[PDB]
This record gives sequence, C-alpha cells and structure tokens, in this order.
Amino acid sequence: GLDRNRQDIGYVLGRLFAVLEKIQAEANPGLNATIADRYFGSASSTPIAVFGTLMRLLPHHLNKLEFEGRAVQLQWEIRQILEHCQRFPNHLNLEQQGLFAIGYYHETQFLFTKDALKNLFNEA
Amino acid sequence: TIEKRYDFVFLFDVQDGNPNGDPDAGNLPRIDPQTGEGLVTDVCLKRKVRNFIQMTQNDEHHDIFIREKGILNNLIDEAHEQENVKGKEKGEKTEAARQYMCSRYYDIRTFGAVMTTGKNAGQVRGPVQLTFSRSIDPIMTLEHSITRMAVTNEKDASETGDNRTMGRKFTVPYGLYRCHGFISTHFAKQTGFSENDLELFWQALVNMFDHDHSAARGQMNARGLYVFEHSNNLGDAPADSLFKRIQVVKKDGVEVVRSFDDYLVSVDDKNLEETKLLRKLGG
Amino acid sequence: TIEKRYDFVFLFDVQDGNPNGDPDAGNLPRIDPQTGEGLVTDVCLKRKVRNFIQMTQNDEHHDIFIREKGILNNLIDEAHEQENVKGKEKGEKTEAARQYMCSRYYDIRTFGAVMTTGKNAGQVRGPVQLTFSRSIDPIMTLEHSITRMAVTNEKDASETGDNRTMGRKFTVPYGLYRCHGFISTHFAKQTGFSENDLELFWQALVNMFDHDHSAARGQMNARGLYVFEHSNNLGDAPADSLFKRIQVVKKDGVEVVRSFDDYLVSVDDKNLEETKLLRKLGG
Amino acid sequence: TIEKRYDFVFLFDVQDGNPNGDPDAGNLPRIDPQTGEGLVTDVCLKRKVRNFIQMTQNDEHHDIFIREKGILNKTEAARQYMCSRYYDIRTFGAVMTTGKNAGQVRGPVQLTFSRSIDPIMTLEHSITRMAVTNEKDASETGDNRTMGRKFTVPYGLYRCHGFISTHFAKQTGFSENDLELFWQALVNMFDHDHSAARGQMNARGLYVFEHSNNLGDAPADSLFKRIQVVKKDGVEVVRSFDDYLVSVDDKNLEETKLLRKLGG
Amino acid sequence: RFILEISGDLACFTRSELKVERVSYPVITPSAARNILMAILWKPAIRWKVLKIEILKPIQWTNIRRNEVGTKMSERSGSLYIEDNRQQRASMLLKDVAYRIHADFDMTSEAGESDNYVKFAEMFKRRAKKGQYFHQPYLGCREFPCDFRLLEKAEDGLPLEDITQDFGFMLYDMDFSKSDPRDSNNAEPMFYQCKAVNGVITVPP
Amino acid sequence: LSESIAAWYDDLQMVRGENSPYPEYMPLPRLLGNLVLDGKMENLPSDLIAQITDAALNNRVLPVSLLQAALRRNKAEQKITYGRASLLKAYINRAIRAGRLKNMKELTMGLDRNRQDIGYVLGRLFAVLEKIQAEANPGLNATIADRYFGSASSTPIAVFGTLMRLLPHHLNKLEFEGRAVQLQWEIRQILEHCQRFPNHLNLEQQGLFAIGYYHETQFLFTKDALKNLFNEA
Amino acid sequence: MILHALTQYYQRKAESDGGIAQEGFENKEIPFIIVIDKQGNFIQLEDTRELKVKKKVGRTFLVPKGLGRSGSKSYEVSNLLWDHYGYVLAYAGEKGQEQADKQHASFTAKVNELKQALPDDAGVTAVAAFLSSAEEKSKVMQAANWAECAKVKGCNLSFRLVDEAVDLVCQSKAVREYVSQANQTQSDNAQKGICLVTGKAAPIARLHNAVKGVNAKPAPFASVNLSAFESYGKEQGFAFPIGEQAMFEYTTALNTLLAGENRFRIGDVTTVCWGAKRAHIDAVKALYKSLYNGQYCKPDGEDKFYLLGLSPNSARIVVRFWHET
DNA sequence: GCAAGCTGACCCTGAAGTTCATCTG
DNA sequence: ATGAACTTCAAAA
Repeated sequence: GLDRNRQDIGYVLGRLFAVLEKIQAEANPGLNATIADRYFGSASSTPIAVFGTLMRLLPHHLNKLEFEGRAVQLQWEIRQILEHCQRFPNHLNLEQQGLFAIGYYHETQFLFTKDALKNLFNEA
Repeated sequence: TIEKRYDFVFLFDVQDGNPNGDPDAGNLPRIDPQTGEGLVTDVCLKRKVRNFIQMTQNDEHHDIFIREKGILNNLIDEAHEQENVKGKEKGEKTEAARQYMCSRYYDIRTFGAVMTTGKNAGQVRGPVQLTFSRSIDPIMTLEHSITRMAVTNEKDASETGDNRTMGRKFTVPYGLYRCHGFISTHFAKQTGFSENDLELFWQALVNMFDHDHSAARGQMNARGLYVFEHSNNLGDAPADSLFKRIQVVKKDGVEVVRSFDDYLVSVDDKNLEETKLLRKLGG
Repeated sequence: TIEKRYDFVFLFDVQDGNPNGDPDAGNLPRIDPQTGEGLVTDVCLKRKVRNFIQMTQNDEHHDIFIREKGILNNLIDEAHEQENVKGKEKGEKTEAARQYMCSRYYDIRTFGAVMTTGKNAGQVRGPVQLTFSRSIDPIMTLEHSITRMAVTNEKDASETGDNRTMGRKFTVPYGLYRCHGFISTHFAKQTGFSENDLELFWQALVNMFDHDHSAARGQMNARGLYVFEHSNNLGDAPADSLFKRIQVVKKDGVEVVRSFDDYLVSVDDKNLEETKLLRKLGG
Repeated sequence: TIEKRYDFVFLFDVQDGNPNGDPDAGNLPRIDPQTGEGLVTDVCLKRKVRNFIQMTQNDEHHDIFIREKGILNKTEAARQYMCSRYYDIRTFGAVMTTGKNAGQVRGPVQLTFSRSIDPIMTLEHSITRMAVTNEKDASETGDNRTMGRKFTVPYGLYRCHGFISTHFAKQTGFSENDLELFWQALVNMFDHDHSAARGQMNARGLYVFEHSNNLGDAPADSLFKRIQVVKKDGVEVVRSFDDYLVSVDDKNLEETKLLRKLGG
Repeated sequence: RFILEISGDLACFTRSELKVERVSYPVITPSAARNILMAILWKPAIRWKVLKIEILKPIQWTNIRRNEVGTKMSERSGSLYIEDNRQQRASMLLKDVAYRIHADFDMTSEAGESDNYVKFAEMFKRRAKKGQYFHQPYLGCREFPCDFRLLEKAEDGLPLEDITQDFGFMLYDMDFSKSDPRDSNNAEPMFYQCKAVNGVITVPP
Repeated sequence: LSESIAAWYDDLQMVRGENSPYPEYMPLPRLLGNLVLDGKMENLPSDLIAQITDAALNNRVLPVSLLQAALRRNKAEQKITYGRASLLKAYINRAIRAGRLKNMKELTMGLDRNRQDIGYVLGRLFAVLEKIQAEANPGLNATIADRYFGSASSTPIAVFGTLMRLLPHHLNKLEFEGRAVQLQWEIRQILEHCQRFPNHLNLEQQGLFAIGYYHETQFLFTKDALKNLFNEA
Repeated sequence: MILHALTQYYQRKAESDGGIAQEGFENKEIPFIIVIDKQGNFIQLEDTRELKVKKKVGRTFLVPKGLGRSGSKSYEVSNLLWDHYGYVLAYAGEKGQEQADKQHASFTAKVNELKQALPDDAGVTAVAAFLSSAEEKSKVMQAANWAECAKVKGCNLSFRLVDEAVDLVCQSKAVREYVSQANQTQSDNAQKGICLVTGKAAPIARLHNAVKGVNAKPAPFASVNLSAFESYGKEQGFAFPIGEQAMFEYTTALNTLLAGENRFRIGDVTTVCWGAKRAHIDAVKALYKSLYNGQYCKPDGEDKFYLLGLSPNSARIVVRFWHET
C-alpha cells in the first residue's frame, strides 16, 4: 500500500524521513535509539529543523556503512522521493502532519523487506 | 484579605535548556505540533514558586510541603489533630479542616492541592490561578543528545569494560514565553489571602527563575511582568484587551529570535486608566 | 417585567486551556468527532455567570446558591417557611412557592434549577435560555500531559523513592466559540424578570470570563456580543438569518487560527432595521 | 373561513441540542433503528405552536386549552362555542366528551413525524453538577457532586408534511386569520420555545402548495417528491444548513396551484 | 374494483386491547383502511367496505414512547395541566410501510335521490387520480401521512410471498347498526382473516 | 428459531487474550451491561437493550442506537474490553449479512490483517500504540487509551497528529531492542493498508475502529505471537 | 395476536400438569404461612423463604385469584383467603389503625359468608372462628419468628389446617369448586360479547387483574383508566372487549412466566420466553444455568412461537418485543 | 509512576376508590 | 351528575 505519485508534500516528506531512519538503523547494529526516536517528535511539526540536519549527517552515515551499492540505491530512492518537494513550508498542516507519518511508515514497511528496492531500481 | 482583582502577564525568556518536558516524549520540549510554538505548563511555574517559598521562608504559616518524603495522608492526619478532632460534625468538620489548612499552610492559599484521601476535608479552589505559557515566534528543536561513560545496572552495558548508555537532554535555542495569571477576591476572603501574602507572591514571581536551576532546564530567567489591578470585584474591561496590549512581535528583518533585542515589545496603555492601575515589576 | 424579545450571539475565544472538559474522556475537550470542531456546553457559561453574580452581589434578591455545602432540600424547606406554610392548598401552594422562589432568588429567574425533591413546589422554565457553543474552524487536540512529585493515597504506586502519579491536563491552541441565547417575555412576566435584571445579566455576560479562571481552563476571554431586540413578542424575521449575519470565517491564506486577526468577522446589517434593533457589547 | 386545500412541507433544523429525545431510552434523540435517520414527533411541533400562540395572543377566541402548568397557569352548540373560544381547537381539534361523533373534533391540520434526511450522530454529553438533591447514598459528607447526562446532535434537518382542509375549517372556524397565525407560527416558533436540553433549533424551510378547488388537483406523493432536499457532492457529514441542497420543482404545478415560500 | 395505493413512512395501528401502551398491528387494520376510504370520499348514501388487502413492505418495528395524556376534554374544566396528566405511553411504529387495497362500495338506508353507483365510482376515480380527498387519511393515527396514489394492477413488489405468520382476531369494523347517526355508543367486534399468504382478505359481515 | 441464536453466537466469539477473566461466551445481561454507566438500573430500555436482543434473537439488523451507545461508552470508560467488542460487530456484520451498509465487508473473530478499510486500520494502529506504551512502562496511572479514546476512534489527524511522535520515545524507553523492532514491524505491516489519514471517520467506521483496537490488544496479550509473526519479516 | 397467542399458550400449558393456575386461581408467593388446627387456635407461624441471595416472599402456592385492590377504601374488595398482613391480625406497622381494622372486619365478613355458603368442610370453619375469637390473633404477634415479618412489608399470610401440612385452607376439594363457580356463574353476568382474542361470547372483563413480577408492585398488563383512554366512551375496562376466560388466562400465564425458570431480565426489561411444545426451547431461557455452557446445536427441532420482552415503569407493563421469527 | 475522591444522577408519570368545584340541566 | 385532584396498594435487578 504505497503510492509514489501521491502529489502530497507531507507524504514525500515522511518517506524521506523514513529512508533517513533506515539509513540510521543500518549505519550500526548496536544502537539504543535511531534518529526517528527524537527527530520525529519535531519533524512532523517543523520539518526544516530536522531534515536539514539529517541530510547534512547522511554523508557520514553513508561513509560508515558497509556496502556502496545499498547507499546508491537509498540515495536514488531519496532523490525520487523528495523530487516532489516544491518548497519547505514554515508550518505543516495537521492533515499534512498525519500524511507525514503515513508515508513514513509506508516507506519503512517497503524498505524492511527482501528484494524490492533493487527490483524497483531495475526499471530506471 | 484583599479587596482588589489582579491580572498579571509574565514574559520570561530561556536561552538554553528545556523549560517544561513532555511525559510521553522522553524529554522533547512541549512545542505546538501545528505551529511550532513552544508551550510551558503552569504547573512548572507553580512548583518553582513553591520551591522558592520553601527555600526562603522555613517557618510557621508559610508551608509548602516537603519533596519525595512527604505523604498527603500523614499531613491530613496531622492537621486533623488540633481543635477539630471529632466533636465538630463531619459536614462542618470538613469546612473547619479546610479553613485550618488554608490558615496554617500558605501553599494552600498560594496553589492549593487535593484534600480527599483516606479522610476527606473539603476542597480549595484558590484565588491565585495561573495559565499555560505560549511563545510568539515558533521555536526550533535541536535534539541534542549526550553520552555517559558509566553504567546504571549491570545488564545494559557491553560484553567488556566499554560501559555506555548514551542519553538525551533537549534544549531550546531561545524562547520568550508569555503566561497569564488571575487573582480574585471572594476566594481570598474565604481562604485568607491578605496583602502581605500578595507581596510575598509577587516577590516569588519576580524571583522565580533567579534561584531554582538545574542541568536539563539550563539557563532561565525573566523579562517582564505587567500587572493590571481592578479597584473592585467588577471588571470594567475584558482581560483579552489587556492581554493584547502587551504586544511582543519578532524582528523586522531577522526571522528568528535569540535575545531581547529580537523580540520587539510594545505597550499601549492609553484607554485603561479609568478604574484600573498598571504596574511593572519584571521589566 | 420586560416586554421586548432578545436574541444574542456571543463569540468568545480561548488561547490555551480546556474550556469544557468532558467527564467521560478523563479531560479531553468536547470536540466534534466527525468534523474536528470544538463544542462548549451552555452549562459551563451558566455556572460561570452564577459564580460571577455570587461574587459581585452578595445580598438579598440576588441569590445564586452556594457551592458544594448546599442542599436543595434544605433550601426548599427554608423557602417553605414564610407565608405559604400549609394554609394555601398544595395545588396553589406549589405556585405560591414557585413565585416566591422566583422573586427572592435571582438565580431562578436567571437560570432556573429543579424544585421537585422531598417537597414538590412546581417548576420554572425561565425566559433566559442559552444554547451550546460551536467553533467554525476545526480545532486540534494537543493531548498535553504533566506529572506530580507528590502522591495522593498510599496505593501500589508508593515506591521506595519515586512517588509519582503523572497527570493529564488538556489544552486548545486556539478556539473561537459561538453561543446563542434567547430571552422571551411571557416567562419573564410569570417569573419577574425586569429591566434591571436584564442589565445585570448583560453585565455578567460581558464580564463572564473576565473573573473566573483556573489552571485547567487556562486563559479565556470574550470577543463580541451581537444582540437583536424585537420591540414585541412577535418575530418579524427568523433567528436563523440573524445568526447567519455574523459570519466568522477563517483566513484567506492561513489554514489554522491563532488570534482575532485569523478569524475574519463580517456583519451584514442592511435588513434588520424594520422593527428590530442591533446592539454590540463584547466587540 | 378558508375554502382551499393546503399542503405544507416544513423543513426545520437543530444545530446544537436535543431535537426530540426518547422517554423510553433516557433522552436520546429519536433515530431510525435500520436506516439510522433521525425522527421528530409532530406532537413537539404542535406543543411549540401552542406555546407560540400563548405567547402572541393571551386573549379570548385564541387560547390553547391544552396547556401546561409551568408555561400558562345543546351538544353542537356547546361544541361550537368551545371551538370558537379557542385556537388549538380550530387548528388541531378537540376531544369534547359531550360531542356527536363519539366525542371527536377532528380538524383540518394534520402534521407528520418529521424524519431526518441523513443518519445523525447522537452525541451523549454526560455532564455533572456541583450540588446534590435528596439525601441519597451518593451525597457523601466530603463533596456534593453528581454526574449528569445530556444529548445533542451536530446537525439534524427534519422534514414534516402537514395538510389543511376546508370542510373542518368551516365547522370549527379555521379562517384566513387563523391560517396566517399558523403560518407566522411555523416560520418562527422554535425561536420562542428554547431551553437547555433542546438547545439551538430553528426553521429553514416552509414550502406551501395551495389548491384551486376545495379538494385538490394533484396527489401529495408528487408534491413531496418535488421538493428534493438532499446532501451535496463533496459533503459526507453535515454541520449546518449550508451543506444541504434543496431544489423546488415548480415546473409541473403551474396549472391550478399556487406555491408559497414562507420559509425559504 | 377500486385499487388504491396506501403508502406511508410510519404506522401505528393502535390495538384495542393495549391502548395505554399503543401497539401497531403487523399489517394494516381493515377499520383503518375503511376510515381512510371514508376520509377520501364518503356520503350518507355510500357504504365503504374493504374487499382485499395486499402487503407491499415488510414489518419494521421502531420503539417510540411519547408523553401523552389520560384526561378527556370537557367544558367545565377550562384548562388541563399536563404535569398531573403525564403518561409514558409507548407506540411501536412501523417504519417504511405500503399497502394496496382492492375495495368497492354499496348503498345505505338513507340513500335519498342521488345514489348513483357510476357517479360515486367516477368521483372516487377522479379523486384518486387527481389527489382529491375530503380528509387526509391516517395510517394508524393522524400523526402520520398517507401519500395515496391511484393504480390499476400491480406497480410495486411485495416481500410477503410465502406463508408468513398469523395475526389473530383483528379489529374488522365497529358495529354501527345499533346506533343513531353520529356514533357514540358501539362495540368493537373483531374477526379473523384467512392465513398468511400475500395479505389479509377482509370478510364482509 | 435457534438459527438466529447460532448466527448471533458464532460471531459473538472474539479474540480474548491470555489470562483474561472474561469467559468465552459473555453473558447477554453482562454483555449488554457494558452499555450502562455503572450498575444495571439506569440505562436506555428502548432502542438499546430493548431492541438489541430483539434484532439478535431474529437474525435482524441491529439498531444504530447500539453503535451510538457503544461509542458513548468507549468515550466514557476510555477502553473497550470484552463487552462492547463482542457487540459492536453485531451491527456491521449483520448489516453486511443482509446488504444495507456501504462498501465494507463482514468481520471475523480473529485479527484480520487486510480489509483495507479506513477505520479498522486506525483502530489497529491505536491498539499497537497502546500496547507499545504498556510495554514501555509496566505501571503508570492512565494509559494513552484512557487519554485518547474519547475522540481517537473518529478523528485520525486531530489526535494521531500529536500521537505518532510518542511511540518513538516509548520504543526508546524499552530496555529490550527486539521488542521495539517487532512493534515497529507490526505497526508498519498494519499502516501499509492505511491509504491516508482522513479528516474523520464515519459512524460505520468507528465501530470498526473499536473492533480492531480490541483485536490487536488481545492479540498482543498472547504469550508468543508477535515474535512468531516477526520471524517472517 | 397480543393476548390471542398468550391464550393459546396458556391452553397448552394448563392441560400439561406443571404447576399452573386454573378457573380462578393464581400462583402467589406467600412468605409466612400460618398453621392452625380444626377450630381456630394459632399453633404455628411457619416461613418457607431462603431461596436466592435475597429472602424472597416464600414459596409459590395456588391461591384464589386476586380481585385487584389498590384504592382508597381498599377494604371493600376483601379477598378470599389470602391478602395482606392487616386482613388477618389487624396489624399495621406503617398503615395505621382504623384503616387496617376495617380490612380485618371485611376479611372476617368474607370468611363468614364463605362458611355460611359452604359448610361442613373442617377448613373454612377454622379460619372463620379464628377471626371471631379475639384471643389467638393477639397471640399470633407473640409467636417465635414474628419479629421478622414486621421489618419486611407486603407480607402475605395464608392458612393451613391440621392433618395435612401440605395443603392450605384454599386447597382442599371443597372451596376449589366454589372458586371455579365464582368465575363461571358469578363473573359471567355482565356485558355481552364479542370477545377480543377468542371471538366467542364471554363477559367483558372489567378491571383487569394485576401481574406480579414485572414491577415491584403487582402491575396490571393492559388496563384502561383516567378518561382519555376510551375509544367510544366505554369508561374504564370496556375499551378492550376482552373476556374473563381469556383475561384471567393471560394474567395467570404472565404470573407463572414471571416467577419460574423463564423469568430473567437483561436490563430494566424482563425478556421472558416460551415455546409451543409441539417449553423445550433451551435457547432463550437457557441464559442462566451455571457458567454458560455450549448448548446450541442443530437437531432440526427448532420450535416456533415468539417471545414477549416486557418492561416495567410505575405500574404499567410496556411491550417492546414482537417478532414471530 | 496503569492514578488519586468524585458520581454515572434528580422527581414523576399508575389502578382504582374517594373528594373539589362550575355545565347544561 | 362526571372531569380533575387525593389517597391507598410492592418496596425492583
């Protein structure tokens, strides 16, 4: 149950946050709390106070990963997800705030599988 | 007792640290999820005033109740061992115990608590009622985390000496919160809130953040206190207008706020000196 | 007694706090589950008016009834000890007691209560009838919770150190509720509602939220009061049109609402100049 | 005396409050058990009309007789006198025991249990009171607080169908003056009878069809199917009258029938 | 044979055995249909009588209790006061019901000089086709409407197709033979029907 | 006539978690007593308890007042246990049995992880969040259910917009990371069916909300079930 | 078919021999039972209560049918052998004197006329001489368990003679014939037909009997009073042309159904059920056995007949269930 | 730290016999 | 002489 052409800003913002949370979870096994365990509390409200730091920290996580192909796939997914982001708004509407979590959990469920991201990238 | 009504607006700023924490968010600051504006509950300010009064007074007729090692049932049983033992009729014994608790314990007349435990004794409303705080400019969240080289219990550490449990301690880059508070007259007459108690409460308000401090809350102080006093129990003007007079807006060019120079404060006190007086204490 | 009919629309705003908490859902604000719009019951406004009148008057012919130390049976037994003892026929003694309670107790003419306990004495309808409140823009729920370092009763939560019970105190980011109220004529003639009582009721309405405050309700005030007066007991125009004149809509660009500038209010009074008068009190 | 047949479809609404609760189920507004649409008994409409008449008259030949204690406190010759000295008798009828047809004064007016269009949502607001009543087991010595219970609806649009003949109007006395008084009531009687439980409730429509002959010239089913009051397109739940779409069908009654829009 | 379509949204055919607690019959009362036919068109020269009734909508009980009165209306007491005459009187209504009646009429004793069968026949026909009526018909009680319509054969389906259930002795019609004009003293002789086929077939006295 | 009792009691079976004091077949008086405020003396004997069993013992459509009073009591008790869950499905499953409602289908006794309705998945999500809060803190004072159930079974965005930020910190407070990972997996598998958060939930969807809430709650109370489902991730 | 099906069910249960009323009797719950000998002489104040968690008003016994009191001068009714506690010993804890003594006078006049209308029985003579002795009625209050029947009101009292200890004074084959003739010859000289549920003759049953079990008081099922409850000026009772031989039957059927195993209330409404026996439903009545087992099956023997879910209020019975399926 | 006390509702309105007071008789 | 108010009946799950 995922729609890449949702044409909603909250949905793609949530999916981007979800790919970032997946990056944080895959960065190191031994971790007590991911980035979503402190950033999701304010990313749903003010996404500019979270996504900038997450994108600036993504290079370090990619450097401390374990496979470059997975990093390329995940950054391509991030690009194709946030391509719909026309402008970072000052405040997120509560409907958009809910769509944020909807897209977040949708993208996390889509990523935490087996062979899906590579299969989707095969047609690109 | 007092015969005038009071409505005070308290503007207090925090430079670094978490003012009020969220119970179901580990330690995230209580920020409006739909506008990004910070919110500080009145219970934090009330507990800070309680701690200040307990630290400054330490005498009779100026109680606050202790911390952690205090039981409400024990305090009620102690208060029910004076003249209102059993020969006072329970229907009137409750009122007698309420009056005695209001007269002997200053915290009840300041910020009353609960009186219905194993032995009921009424309930106190209290004329002093504080409201929640709100920030004008939407504050941002930093999500600053820290670590610790020590281990709590020997179960969450690693398989060697590398003991680490991480940790989280949020902070606010800057936040000027505005709180509102009301003091009536009839409740003060029923409880016993006089003018000396009012002066002590104003002193506690103006010296609130000037004493109680910690590590998670960081640096917190005050900025201003604008009080409107009605010379009677009647209100010749709505409180919304008086709350809208003290207008605190952001800078003309700077989009964020970091000090008092960024928050432009304006006071329009032209049409409010009919039967009301204006006082300034915080600044 | 009064001869004119009155229909008033009262727009009142709340910045932070729970206006009318539902006893069912612990403390959740009464919000429409199908549209997200806030709803405030009229009983809260009536009780606030009662408290204001009790605080301001405190004299004869201006009763309100006391708080929790009041028994309806005792008040009825006290009212049934004047001239209408027994020699008045119970069919006519009920009417006599009703008239005496309407004349001596101003709260009965304002917002009547019940008169059927151990000794029946009729029933009062009252010309002053208030309706429920409704918000135009759908408000949001914050679900703000707090904690407490003290412990109530010595239950299972009394640990060896941390004796915390948490707590819940909801609040509204912003809410402009709109209430409707009606005042007839025949009921005022049967009870005794005169013009001075009408002026006192208008004063209580315009000074409702300006006095009674607390911690859970937070900051609450008023915004406007538009009253339509019919010069007779007949209605030459339906009240729905008058209620649709005062149109309060949201902002043109901002989706949410935070202050009076967000709520755009428009008044179209170009038809109510026949046998009806328009008055403004709140703003 | 009127000599025309009248069929009036009365559209009223309840914004905030109880339109018509149920004494058999506490006080919840009457709804349908199957389709879920709300219901309002016509007896409440009749009582509100009686109350409005009592408020606007208070004189002879225009009383109500069927009144309340808390609000207002040979054979055919006596029957005609009782019909003349009251307004409700000329409107809704009487049950004069000393009558002819088994003691029955019918009357031209005949309303209808107004059924709501869409299934409403009964909101049960269990409130409370800071004062007890009799010395019960729930009135402890500590605090005297009792819990309450109210019922409301976010919005309920009900539609009644009333009929008015002329043969009974010639027998009772329901002339054109009584007809105009009944119209002025229907267009403005909710505003005069308000309370706390009923809350806010007003009238939003009253479409009257007057027939040329003293019996009619069109069936009532077609008249009811003409005035179509439905829900708009992009509206699921309703909150006010601006979400309903009402359309009249005056394209087939222009023969020998007059149409009046006293409500909307 | 005159075919009529008696429809409605609610029905409350109050039984005579339970009047303080109104209970509607599972079908339409023959006396109710006769009173409907009289309210549509009647004259002291034509005696209305029901021949066949066919049900078109199933039973649909809705519990509706009202605050009714128990006191009559007279000329001595000038008021009423419903506070001392309150009665919690229930009335199980029949939501969404429709019936068709195939009936005819005969003559009476005071037929006079204008007792033409064809005249009253065409008069009732044009009244049913053009919605004319003397008094608005009632479906159990006058609190419900009756949007009648003239039909010819079968223009609406019927769910009661197989053998459903019986109804017992139902109120056919009161005995107006032992009474002067303007009834005042008469009994309520109830009668049976047939079984549980498509509807209730009334039996003439 | 016993066929109506059979069709009423075959659906009356619910999930019923472990160590539950509620029997398998809830007593009909005790089953309808969950619609009262406290004692079985002051209820609503007409469109409720005086018609619910009427429609029950005859394979007829249950009244809508049943759904209304069930939502009222869920707003009151702030938690739906074995009493209204075994009675809210009686209205929807019977309405779909005869064809009268909208597009939703019937229900079962277990936890159906499909359906794709906009109200049932919301209740499943709310129950998952409630169990996450319960596992994060064994004791407290009032669950997030006791705080949200007033309007969460109707308004998705109005409460979940300020609720989806709480389960991350709740999982952080968990001393066992595997439990948090399994809870995340199950909430993702559930929300995969939720297309979007609507502005509200219809009257026909709030009952599904409560049913899914009770289903997921009593499913997560099992001794070993969440781990068994997470084994196939 | 409100009372028609009930009458048909009563005609099925009456001819089945299973503890049911007949002719002019009713199964009443008598708490304390007074046992005497042959000529007055109060010798035992027996009580047969202790049943459920609350001390009910004794066991059930087939006493004569209650004529239906409830009125100002209620002593003018004067039942046969069973009544109130003020009709036997003229005692009144909350009723007061005068009003209670006339009740005892009416009761002793009733038993005296029953004795003079039916002598040679060794049963009615005992209760007739017990009320005209003025030395044992005062001794009744000084019994062994008399302090218990005074704290609870509505205590019915019955008489049981010696040499039986199993049959009351209204159970021997003598007064039963008188009671049967009372509802056959005395209660049949009134208004003619036609009946409402049987279609035959039968006199119009004026003042319907009271049903005990639904409400706290014996609440009549269908009874017209006040004034507006009339159709064509029938004036109280004649509004429903119901015969005695059917009204009595349905009232006794509701009394037997409101005190047996089929009596169970779900909530403010007693949803009693029954069957046609051609009862053995074991479906609706099986909602209170022990711990709710699984007795639902499919033996192709599902009996028909509806169930009456009636509810109380003040003193009337409201019908809400009606479904043949 | 799975909450504290706090209810979860007022009063009636019945059937039938006995009094109160104004209609043509 | 008969419509409306008065007074007694059991002590609810």
